[PDB]
Amino acid sequence: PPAVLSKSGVIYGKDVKDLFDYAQEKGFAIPAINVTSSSTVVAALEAARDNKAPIILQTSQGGAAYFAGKGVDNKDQAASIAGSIAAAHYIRAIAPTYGIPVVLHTDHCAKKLLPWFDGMLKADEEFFAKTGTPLFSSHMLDLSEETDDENIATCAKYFERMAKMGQWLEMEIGITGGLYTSPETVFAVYESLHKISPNFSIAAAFGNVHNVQLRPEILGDHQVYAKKQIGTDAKHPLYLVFHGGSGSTQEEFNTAIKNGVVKVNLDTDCQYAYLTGIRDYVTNKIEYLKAPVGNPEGADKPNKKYFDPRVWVREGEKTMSKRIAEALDIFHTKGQL
Amino acid sequence: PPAVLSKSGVIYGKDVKDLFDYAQEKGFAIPAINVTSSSTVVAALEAARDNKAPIILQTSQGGAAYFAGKGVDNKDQAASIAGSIAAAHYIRAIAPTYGIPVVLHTDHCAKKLLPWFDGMLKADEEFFAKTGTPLFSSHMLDLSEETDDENIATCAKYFERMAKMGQWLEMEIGITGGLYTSPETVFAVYESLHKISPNFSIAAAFGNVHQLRPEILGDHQVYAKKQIGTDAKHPLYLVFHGGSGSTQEEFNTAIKNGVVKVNLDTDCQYAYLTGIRDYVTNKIEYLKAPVGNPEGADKPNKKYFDPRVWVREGEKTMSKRIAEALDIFHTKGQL
Ligand SMILES: O=C[C@H](O)COP(=O)(O)O
Ligand SMILES: [Zn+2]
Ligand SMILES: [Zn+2]
Repeated sequence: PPAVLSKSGVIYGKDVKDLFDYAQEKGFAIPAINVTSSSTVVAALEAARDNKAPIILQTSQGGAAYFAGKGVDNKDQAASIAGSIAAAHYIRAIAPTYGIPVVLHTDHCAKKLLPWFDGMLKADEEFFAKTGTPLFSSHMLDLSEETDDENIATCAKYFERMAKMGQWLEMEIGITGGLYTSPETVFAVYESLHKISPNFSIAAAFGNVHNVQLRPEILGDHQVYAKKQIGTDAKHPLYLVFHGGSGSTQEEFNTAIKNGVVKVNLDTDCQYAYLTGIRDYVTNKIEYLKAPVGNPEGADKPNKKYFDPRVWVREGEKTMSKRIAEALDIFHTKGQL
Repeated sequence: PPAVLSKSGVIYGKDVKDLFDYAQEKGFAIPAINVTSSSTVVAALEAARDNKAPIILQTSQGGAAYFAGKGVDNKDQAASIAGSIAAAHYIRAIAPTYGIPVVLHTDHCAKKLLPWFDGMLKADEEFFAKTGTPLFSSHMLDLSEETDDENIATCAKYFERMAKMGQWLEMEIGITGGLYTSPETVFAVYESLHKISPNFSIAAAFGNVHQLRPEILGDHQVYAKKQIGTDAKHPLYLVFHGGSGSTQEEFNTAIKNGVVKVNLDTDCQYAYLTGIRDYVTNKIEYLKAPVGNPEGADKPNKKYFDPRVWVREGEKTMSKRIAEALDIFHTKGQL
């Protein structure tokens, strides 16, 4: 067990790596939950603390923009940069309060959206200039719609800006430049990035879209390739990330983790869960009228105790946390702290 | 006009004062909203911007705790401290990009709740130690239930720790002694606090339990003029608590007498509910995950159940209601 398992709050640099290394070692993966509000942040932080598990909390470009407010325009990425950095502050401030270690990350960033990645890494650098630590734990680039050789050229240039602050980077690659992704194209990315820093993870195409069936076994192939191309004893010389894995079998997850996946993304199954408990507050339908709670007093009995947001929102957090709990069990992440 | 009405973000020290002076000068009160989540902060921060008016975002003891989480133990004020600091930072970071000047306040803190006020203050001064600004812009102390002597004294003791960081202090005073609140007892507050720093606000008891006699605020003002001899018809910064529900002309009489912030909570809580409750209308496309209307049970609810769509409805309704109230307070359009 490294330092991280006993840490509290968001984590950075080597610590991130330790965690992932640990993850591979004991054979669990860590859920990365998308968050859109302080409330949803809480929901997940609480789940992780209640289940003695570390957690990755990420914000997508939309998510980030929501942290900002849906009323700020995004014509130049302003909303996601503002939002993203405010979320990073809030997350940083509260995370320590739960007993666990947290990885603050950002989801899918394509070429089209590179401005956002600029803004965020702008802050990272100046935060590092003040604290000795970046704002976010990691960041992601999704340039899989471009060409493999371009794709890693943009990851490279970025990843050497990033390595100055020991930041982690995750990049996704698919079947385009020069079906599923070849053990070779994976090794190509590791070959061009590992020279810089070891703080990188890969999202490969393997029958998981975000006709084409899921083949987690391919991830094993990616490992046995680099293993041989480096001549290491290391079973898992790659840090692998599972996108769109929602609703798969338990043994699909198994083969993916045993094949060294350390991070599964959860997003829309949490969204539904969040709504689920707040929606069940349609059971206080007539109590959702301003001053008159029909049940006991027609129009002369106040219902501030029914419509206080800290009663019904909380009901939604509870059901979101519960579904995150299910996931911490499934990925063997529960009880590793 | 001073520097404040140009700036964007959260304000501190002298700039908080400048703001309040203008308030009483041009005859408007700035709405103090109680937020409980990034979401509600948005509603407030946006309705302010859209109406080209500044705003006060406040956090109550229970709302602060809600910003940390209802699952974090609060026996020791733990949850209210952490939540406050985290909300502080969030509002700090996001407020800029909304283009308004914002005062970062904490609501009613009673005697038994002083541990909370302690923790915030520690953080405050430790922030000041790194930035030459505190974390929070302003703070509140509700000690009304105590005897008025012990009220003013305890406000003093904290005020001076607080004045070292140019921080503002609001205090509540009632009918406890040591019926409405006397001009004298309010002046006693002034006489005791102006000795440390002029950065202090007063909520006084005038038939607003938590019927209305707003004219009494004036008496508090006339009186104090006498007792210091100054031209100024507004020697005091007064706060209107329990405002949700009074007539427009009550609010008007209250501004006359020099109130510069009107606390709003429960009408926003309902305003925020409204739009989300009105998603009792799409309940058949939000009861499953797949079962849509326009097809048996093989469709995508994802764009209906996404919280980004349905909490935005609520923030909108709350934003509207914040709008109404910043109009009636004649604060809409001072930028
Ligand atoms: O701080 C004072 C409270 O916010 C009063 O407002 P309310 O009348 O909305 O409860
Ligand atoms: Zn992807
Ligand atoms: Zn009060």
